[PDB]
Amino acid sequence: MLDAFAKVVAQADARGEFLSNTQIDALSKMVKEGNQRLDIVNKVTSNASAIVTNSARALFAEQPQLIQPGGNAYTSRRMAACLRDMEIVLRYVSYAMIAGDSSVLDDRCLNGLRETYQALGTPGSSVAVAIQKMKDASVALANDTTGTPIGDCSSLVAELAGYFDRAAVSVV
Amino acid sequence: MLDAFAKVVAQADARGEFLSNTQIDALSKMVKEGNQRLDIVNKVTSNASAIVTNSARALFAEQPQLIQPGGNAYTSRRMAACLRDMEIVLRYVSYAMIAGDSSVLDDRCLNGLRETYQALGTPGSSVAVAIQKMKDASVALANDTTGTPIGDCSSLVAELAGYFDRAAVSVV
Amino acid sequence: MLDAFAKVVAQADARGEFLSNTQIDALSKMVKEGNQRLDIVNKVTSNASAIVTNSARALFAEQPQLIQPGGNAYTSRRMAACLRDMEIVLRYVSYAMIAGDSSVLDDRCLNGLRETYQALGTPGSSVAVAIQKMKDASVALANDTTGTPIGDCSSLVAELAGYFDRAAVSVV
Amino acid sequence: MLDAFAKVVAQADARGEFLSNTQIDALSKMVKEGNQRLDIVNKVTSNASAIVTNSARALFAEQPQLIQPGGNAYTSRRMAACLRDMEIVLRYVSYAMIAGDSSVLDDRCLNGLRETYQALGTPGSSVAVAIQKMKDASVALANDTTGTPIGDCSSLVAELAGYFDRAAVSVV
Amino acid sequence: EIVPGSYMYLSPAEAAEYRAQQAAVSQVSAAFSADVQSKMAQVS
Amino acid sequence: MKTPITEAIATADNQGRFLSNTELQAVNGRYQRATASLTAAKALTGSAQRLITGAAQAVYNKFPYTTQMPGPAYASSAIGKAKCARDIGYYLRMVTYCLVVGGTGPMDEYLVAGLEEINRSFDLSPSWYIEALQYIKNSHGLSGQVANEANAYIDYAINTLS
Amino acid sequence: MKTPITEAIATADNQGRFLSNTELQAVNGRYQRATASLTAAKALTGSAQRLITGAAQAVYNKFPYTTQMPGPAYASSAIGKAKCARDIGYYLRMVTYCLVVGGTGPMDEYLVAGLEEINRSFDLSPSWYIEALQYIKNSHGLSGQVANEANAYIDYAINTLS
Amino acid sequence: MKTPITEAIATADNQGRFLSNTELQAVNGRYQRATASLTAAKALTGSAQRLITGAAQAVYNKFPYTTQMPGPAYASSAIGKAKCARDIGYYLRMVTYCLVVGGTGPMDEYLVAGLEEINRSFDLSPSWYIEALQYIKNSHGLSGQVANEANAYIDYAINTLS
Amino acid sequence: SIPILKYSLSTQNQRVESFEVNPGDEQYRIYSTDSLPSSSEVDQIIWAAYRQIFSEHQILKSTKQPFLESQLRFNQISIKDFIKGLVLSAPFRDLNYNVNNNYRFVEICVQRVLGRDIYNEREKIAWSIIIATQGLEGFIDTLLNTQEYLSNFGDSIVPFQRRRIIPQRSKGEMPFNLKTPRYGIEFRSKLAATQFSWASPIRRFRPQEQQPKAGDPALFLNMVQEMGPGL
Amino acid sequence: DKARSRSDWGNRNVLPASEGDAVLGRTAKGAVAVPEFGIPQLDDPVLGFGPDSMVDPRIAEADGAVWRWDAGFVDESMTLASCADISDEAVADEAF
Ligand SMILES: C=CC1=C(C)[C@@H](Cc2[nH]c(/C=C3N=C(/C=C4\NC(=O)[C@H](C)[C@H]4CC)C(C)=C\3CCC(=O)O)c(CCC(=O)O)c2C)NC1=O
Ligand SMILES: C=CC1=C(C)[C@@H](Cc2[nH]c(/C=C3N=C(/C=C4\NC(=O)[C@H](C)[C@H]4CC)C(C)=C\3CCC(=O)O)c(CCC(=O)O)c2C)NC1=O
Ligand SMILES: C=CC1=C(C)[C@@H](Cc2[nH]c(/C=C3N=C(/C=C4\NC(=O)[C@H](C)[C@H]4CC)C(C)=C\3CCC(=O)O)c(CCC(=O)O)c2C)NC1=O
Ligand SMILES: C=CC1=C(C)[C@@H](Cc2[nH]c(/C=C3N=C(/C=C4\NC(=O)[C@H](C)[C@H]4CC)C(C)=C\3CCC(=O)O)c(CCC(=O)O)c2C)NC1=O
Ligand SMILES: CCC1=C(C)/C(=C/C2=NC(=C\c3[nH]c(/C=C4\NC(=O)[C@H](C)[C@H]4CC)c(C)c3CCC(=O)O)/C(CCC(=O)O)=C2C)NC1=O
Ligand SMILES: CCC1=C(C)/C(=C/C2=NC(=C\c3[nH]c(/C=C4\NC(=O)[C@H](C)[C@H]4CC)c(C)c3CCC(=O)O)/C(CCC(=O)O)=C2C)NC1=O
Ligand SMILES: CCC1=C(C)/C(=C/C2=NC(=C\c3[nH]c(/C=C4\NC(=O)[C@H](C)[C@H]4CC)c(C)c3CCC(=O)O)/C(CCC(=O)O)=C2C)NC1=O
Ligand SMILES: CCC1=C(C)/C(=C/C2=NC(=C\c3[nH]c(/C=C4\NC(=O)[C@H](C)[C@H]4CC)c(C)c3CCC(=O)O)/C(CCC(=O)O)=C2C)NC1=O
Ligand SMILES: CCC1=C(C)/C(=C/C2=NC(=C\c3[nH]c(/C=C4\NC(=O)[C@H](C)[C@H]4CC)c(C)c3CCC(=O)O)/C(CCC(=O)O)=C2C)NC1=O
Ligand SMILES: CCC1=C(C)/C(=C/C2=NC(=C\c3[nH]c(/C=C4\NC(=O)[C@H](C)[C@H]4CC)c(C)c3CCC(=O)O)/C(CCC(=O)O)=C2C)NC1=O
Ligand SMILES: CCC1=C(C)/C(=C/C2=NC(=C\c3[nH]c(/C=C4\NC(=O)[C@H](C)[C@H]4CC)c(C)c3CCC(=O)O)/C(CCC(=O)O)=C2C)NC1=O
Repeated sequence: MLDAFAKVVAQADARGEFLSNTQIDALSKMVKEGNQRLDIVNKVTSNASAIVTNSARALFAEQPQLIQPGGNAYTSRRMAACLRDMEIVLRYVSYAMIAGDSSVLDDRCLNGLRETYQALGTPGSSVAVAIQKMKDASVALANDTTGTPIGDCSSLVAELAGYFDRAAVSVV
Repeated sequence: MLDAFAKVVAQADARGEFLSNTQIDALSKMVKEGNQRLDIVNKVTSNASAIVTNSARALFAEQPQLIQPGGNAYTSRRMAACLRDMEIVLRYVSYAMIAGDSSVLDDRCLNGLRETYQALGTPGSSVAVAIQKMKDASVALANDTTGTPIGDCSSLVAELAGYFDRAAVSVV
Repeated sequence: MLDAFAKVVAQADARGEFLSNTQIDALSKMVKEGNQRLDIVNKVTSNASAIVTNSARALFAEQPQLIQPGGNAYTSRRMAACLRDMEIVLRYVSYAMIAGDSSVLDDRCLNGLRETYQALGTPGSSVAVAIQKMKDASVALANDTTGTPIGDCSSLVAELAGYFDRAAVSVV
Repeated sequence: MLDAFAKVVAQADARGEFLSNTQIDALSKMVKEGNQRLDIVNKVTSNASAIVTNSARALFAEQPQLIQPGGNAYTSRRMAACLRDMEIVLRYVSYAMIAGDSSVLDDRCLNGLRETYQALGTPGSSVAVAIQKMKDASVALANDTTGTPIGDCSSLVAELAGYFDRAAVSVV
Repeated sequence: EIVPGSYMYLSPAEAAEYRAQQAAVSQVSAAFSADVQSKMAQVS
Repeated sequence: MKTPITEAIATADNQGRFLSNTELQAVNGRYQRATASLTAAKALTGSAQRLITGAAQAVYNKFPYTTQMPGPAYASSAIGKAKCARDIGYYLRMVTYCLVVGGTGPMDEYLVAGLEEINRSFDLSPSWYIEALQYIKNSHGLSGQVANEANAYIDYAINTLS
Repeated sequence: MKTPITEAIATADNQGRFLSNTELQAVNGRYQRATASLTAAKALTGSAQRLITGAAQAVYNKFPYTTQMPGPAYASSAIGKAKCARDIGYYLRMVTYCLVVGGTGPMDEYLVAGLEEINRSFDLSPSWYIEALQYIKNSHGLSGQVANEANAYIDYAINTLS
Repeated sequence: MKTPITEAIATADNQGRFLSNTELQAVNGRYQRATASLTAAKALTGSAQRLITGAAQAVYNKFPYTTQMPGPAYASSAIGKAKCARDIGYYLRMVTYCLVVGGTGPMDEYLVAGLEEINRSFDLSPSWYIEALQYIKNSHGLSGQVANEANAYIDYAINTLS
Repeated sequence: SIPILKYSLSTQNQRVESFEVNPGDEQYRIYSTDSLPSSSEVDQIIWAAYRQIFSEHQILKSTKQPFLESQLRFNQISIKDFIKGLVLSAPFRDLNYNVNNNYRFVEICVQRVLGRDIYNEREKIAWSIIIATQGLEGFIDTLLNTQEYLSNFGDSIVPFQRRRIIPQRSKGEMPFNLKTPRYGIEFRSKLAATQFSWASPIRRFRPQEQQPKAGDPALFLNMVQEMGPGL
Repeated sequence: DKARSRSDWGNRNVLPASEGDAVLGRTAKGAVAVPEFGIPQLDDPVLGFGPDSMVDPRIAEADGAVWRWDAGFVDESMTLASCADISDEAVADEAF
């Protein structure tokens, strides 16, 4: 997989180049954000079961057909596999957040997921609503200031919510 | 796989219903003629080798181009594979006779079998002739009155004839 | 796999026939040139590393963009996979020269190789240039008399040049 | 496998105790030794091909019966395994240096190595000679103050030498 | 000893036959030493 | 156990590798954060009895049926009250073991592996233990990056029970 | 199949290796033998119609119940007698196929694989075919190393039936 | 890529887990080292052509047969000197990639994988490139922890060739 | 005695060498009992074998085999017997074998036990008659006793998807659990409690997916949280 | 509404469509914005990244533009490269 420092090395090599001082100075701007990026994945990991079950509870309150007899999240083995899917997607968005780009999310999670749900009969447009409810549960948690020094991590909040958007358009 | 009893249950669970009183009474009618159902698969199993080898012998008398050179049943390996295909299909019809429905016949035997014979170059219409030659051979045994109390099994024999007929249209 | 002799039997079994007198004498012609066929494959495998490393060196001087940055044989692993594939192709061509037909070359070397190269971005028309460079580096060596009794084996060299032409058109 | 921090935890759980302040303050002394420990491991891993090759070449100089025809280092497949066995032990000693205790040296390298060498006929006393020649080749390198701040780290070279004695008495 | 890792275990009769057949090729490397006197203008 | 040191060795032994700068930097990140986590384990150890008796009382205020309902699963007898404060001490002890080691290794081996068969058999409720661990998170009195280290292993135990 | 040429390619391809002199010495032993194998395959083909009817009449003398006992598995009808000589000709044809290829390659796929299920299902006794093959071994009329190659594949088919 | 970041994601994903503090400390140790490791890449890039044409001349001093002996594998022509200084710059550029990434990622993918098969086929002796890397190891001019980062990747390249 | 029928090979990644000394982050974590693991590390071998044979979605409490686990912890069975014992287990027959036919069950067990894809369609046809005539117990024994299993994994390594990513690339072949789920397009129709087979995206009158434009004040929001110190 | 809060990144807005709409500091994906070009090593026609040095295959998966769900993935099944050259005379005369 690639991280954000390995994505610039692969672009540079493909043209047989060194890295200029302008490119190095933009990679040490990525290092200085290093402790605020680690606080964001720590807040998502530490609350990871309340992200998943509060947003699954919300998903069936407003789409109650999914848990009725004949639905897809009916019959508790399929209920447990439904919550497994939300923890899986939340796991790889957490991986793509420390890496700095979404390549481990793209080929280990999202690659072939839309075609998997069509072979199972799972509503892939309702999985995207499940990802979108974990999106703002995780954003409201990362904007929350508890346990953190004063300062700024607002360009990183917009980045974490973009991996949740990429995961949600790849499944519809 | 399902039997006749779990077929009603799996259909009732997708509606979220209990079974009605006319569904329990239609199930207890299967129990009343359960001894005559077991006498049918006792006749078929006990002569299962003679059903296969007599109907295969009659298939090549009337289709003598299967065992000419170039034919699909010409070698030692292609001919013994024709005999075991008849013994597989005759085995999965008797699995559908004690179950009550053709759910083990469709899932384990007939699913994707027409496309397999098309990939092998096996003439699928002649496999249907061999299944129909096994149909009347085991119906003639099912109507035998030896070692049984005399009664009416004619609705059960017409069900066994429908399992061989389903296998013969699912293979061409 | 089949060789040349087993190919003739496979033609004759499908017609259910004994071999004729002319088919026997055509087979005793292949036995007569057996020492000239064994002498070719000995000439090719004894120089097998030099066929590959010189036909590659002529390819990168003719198409120099393959070793420039971004080129398909630019890194030490992409350079070593190029010399691997030429050695694989030359290996199965040597197999098809003692057998007498290209049955092992089609099944065990070429099956799906064109679609493998399209998915990689490897230029399939450049792989065909490197196989034709291995063709006339092997044909020129098979026509060399140093070590062999003097005689004409030009029909065998026109057969070896057809296995190289078969793999060259089956890669693009 | 365990490190030194989990060695003191596995012993406190077996008596159901919290760690006392003395065991905590003895662990934070190991933390401030941590930069000097990473210097020793870096000094070995960057000279690893010359630790193996020189102490091998110094072993077949004073023991020429090993590489004489009939010896247990003749016939380069056995010579390649003697160089692998030297590299394996030096690898797992440097693993037990960053850990702080030899639990990874004991199980996945040294458990069953006297038993293995006695099965093959390898002279296990000559292996102990080779292990003690990589000991004083890397004790001498960890005492080298090239590119380090000059402080005192004599207690960790007496620790690193002990893991080489542990592997040398375990094969004889 | 042939080379320091390759050896010949022969009987004391047949070890004379090994040494007196490579002195029987030492009289033809005394004869291709006159291939250096005719380095130029050999077969004219 | 899963420590940051045995997870750097295992990824280097899987590759047949000597310890490169990928692995020396990872062990160095353990040694940097070990100053903040060795004072969290020292401050949780020294105030342990204040935390155990407090966290067991926080279960009794929240779920007061556990002191009134008869039966062996509940803290209604004096035997069943000492078995509760025993269990709170087990969870607090594993958190200090993870702070000195770094990484959720001691409680993955001693506590969470086989825990659901214990709670199912003896009819213990995992929401009793979440309420006890949420007291210790709010009452350990740490601050800064010392509280950040301690709360990261409290929340691991809650996520295995939730 | 089981040509010596394909049984030399299959060992070199398993290691992923070129053809060494180990394989070229193997194929050279096929070519130094094929001057006797191809004179035996032509001599059996040119005397086939004498050999089939002679071997089919020999099993009627040894086992006379085949021409008398009713049932589809016996040579009492004209349908059963034409299928009996058909089977003798199938054994002689795979013998002459195995001589021009070298080694028991053609008769494995075409005659031996699945033979035991045919004789069990249609109730054909394998001792009828052994009596027929013992006639051909006695009176093919060959001698020298020509007859050694013919009896090598006759006795292979006897060993699979016995 | 053998980044400390992608090695942390891989140990978490091996057991299907979220990223705990075991893996966040490996990422944190990369950031503490990334200051000295990025000033080394800036200074090696700025002295690139000085170090490349110097290290090429040091190979022609120690191995003067490489400029005299005829053949395609040697630097005895104008093309062989252009391809020789191409290869010094390849080894230098991969070192600087490892300094901006952290850990021996780019050197393993782009340089070391398949190097032994190339140096055997084209008859390139690996002792030339060891001499060229020992020049850069002595002439980059850095000191402190900045040279300590730089030499750890010059030494890693020498251990692969040796 | 009915040998298996012959099929043709195909070009795949695992048939050919990667010249990769020093593998990277895409090396796929050998789990072996040849490294003498402790109790905490034999739990990781067991979870890796459950993930490989079952899905991640079938590692429920009702699925785990507690007695097959304890015979591995006492060195009574090998990892090849753990993998065989998971395929012949009652959860695997119920959730996977009963909702596939014989041809799609072969390609599940080739992908998950051998760690490679099928060569062609005729390889599914060739192996599906080992199931129908000998059962699952005979099919998994002739699949674990191939030379493809004993050379790659032996008898003490958990299988893995062999050679999924090429060493330069960032996008590799699809993982075998996302490529082949529990049941396919047949058995989907009505045999697995399913309706309507597709769904349009959810409509709403509060749009929820508005893309920001170039003058929006949240793109400059950066240092809005707090001003930097100094003078 | 505009993206105002850092709290509404999870609630309402998704991510910048184009890279000119990125956050103050970063690219469209969210990583830090680094200049694409460094110093070229070995400026040379025959040996060096010339104009016709073919593209890295690992430049797209490193981009993340090969995966279909990411915005960089352009599909060329409907672009002009997939249309037949009419100047080819084999294609004109057949299609006449
Ligand atoms: C062990 C794993 C591990 C972590 C979890 C982090 C934890 C962590 N974060 C910060 C430090 C910080 N963390 C934040 C983050 C935030 N503050 C806020 O108001 C926001 C709510 C939130 C961002 C979303 C800020 C703003 C700083 C310090 C200011 C700065 O670095 O410029 C520091 C101290 C660095 C310093 O002193 O400069 C540490 C150790 N680092 C690690 O190594
Ligand atoms: C476990 C072994 C087992 C079996 C193999 C079957 C066979 C079987 N069937 C019946 C019992 C019966 N079997 C038949 C069946 C038939 N009558 C006909 O005229 C048809 C030829 C044929 C149906 C095709 C009928 C009609 C009865 C009912 C008895 C009766 O009507 O008098 C009985 C005796 C019990 C009784 O008298 O009711 C037995 C042993 N049942 C078993 O328990
Ligand atoms: C065991 C290993 C083994 C080998 C490596 C080969 C090599 C080999 N070739 C020949 C023998 C021969 N080889 C050749 C072949 C050639 N002569 C030419 O002038 C061309 C350069 C080339 C054809 C491409 C010819 C023409 C003969 C002699 C006539 C013939 O065999 O038809 C012979 C002796 C047989 C004879 O004298 O006829 C041998 C042993 N055969 C083997 O059994
Ligand atoms: C990324 C990888 C990495 C490293 C390689 C080390 C590198 C390193 N070593 C030291 C610092 C030191 N390193 C050593 C070790 C030694 N000095 C000697 O004279 C001996 C030869 C050798 C021990 C046997 C000593 C002794 C000090 C402290 C100076 C002193 O008191 O003598 C420091 C300064 C911090 C401190 O003072 O502790 C650093 C960064 N750290 C890392 O993070
Ligand atoms: C690591 C990357 C990865 C992903 C993402 C993944 C997804 C995945 N989800 C699956 C099933 C499932 N997915 C769902 C999910 C849902 N159903 C709903 O109604 C909801 C809308 C939704 C979530 C709440 C359900 C119910 C199943 C069970 C299908 C079944 O067996 O009946 C399956 C079928 C295999 C099986 O169940 O054994 C796969 C492969 N697998 C992976 O390996
Ligand atoms: C789902 C349960 C199931 C069935 C029923 C099944 C059948 C099946 N029949 C097959 C072949 C075959 N089947 C036949 C059978 C016939 N051809 C004829 O001419 C006759 C009409 C007919 C005999 C009545 C033949 C000739 C072959 C191929 C043998 C060969 O190609 O060598 C094969 C290919 C395997 C092989 O080559 O041996 C399968 C998988 N497989 C299954 O998994
Ligand atoms: C059946 C026998 C068989 C063959 C032949 C085979 C080929 C094969 N060649 C491959 C790659 C390759 N093939 C080439 C070859 C070339 N590129 C060029 O520019 C040249 C024109 C050409 C040869 C000189 C290169 C450079 C790679 C891998 C690197 C990449 O494409 O990214 C790969 C991808 C996996 C890997 O790289 O290891 C396979 C599977 N596989 C097989 O199983
Ligand atoms: C758990 C990690 C691990 C260890 C520790 C290990 C040891 C090991 N060393 C072996 C052989 C060997 N080891 C040596 C080493 C030596 N012989 C000498 O005379 C010298 C004194 C010494 C070299 C300095 C030799 C020559 C062999 C080959 C023995 C043979 O195959 O006959 C073998 C037999 C397999 C083989 O032939 O390669 C094993 C299993 N293998 C492992 O996987
Ligand atoms: C180190 C890892 C570890 C854990 C986690 C552990 C838990 C554990 N708690 C137990 C019982 C118990 N735990 C409780 C605790 C409670 N019930 C209540 O009502 C209170 C609300 C709550 C206290 C907070 C009680 C009352 C029992 C006795 C159950 C019984 O005896 O049936 C038992 C049964 C045996 C015994 O201790 O007597 C185990 C094994 N044991 C371990 O070795
Ligand atoms: C190429 C390899 C090959 C062999 C070996 C082969 C044997 C073969 N012999 C058969 C029948 C037969 N074979 C015989 C032959 C005999 N019975 C006797 O009593 C005589 C002693 C003996 C003659 C020597 C008879 C009478 C039948 C008919 C049996 C029946 O139809 O039930 C049948 C059943 C179909 C048919 O041909 O009518 C096969 C498949 N088929 C093959 O494709
Ligand atoms: C990015 C990683 C990478 C490396 C390391 C690499 C090395 C490399 N060096 C090569 C050739 C060469 N390398 C040299 C270099 C030298 N010979 C000498 O005498 C000098 C002492 C020495 C210079 C230090 C020469 C002369 C050739 C041409 C050899 C030939 O074409 O046969 C070739 C053959 C193709 C070519 O470039 O012409 C490769 C693949 N390629 C890569 O992609």
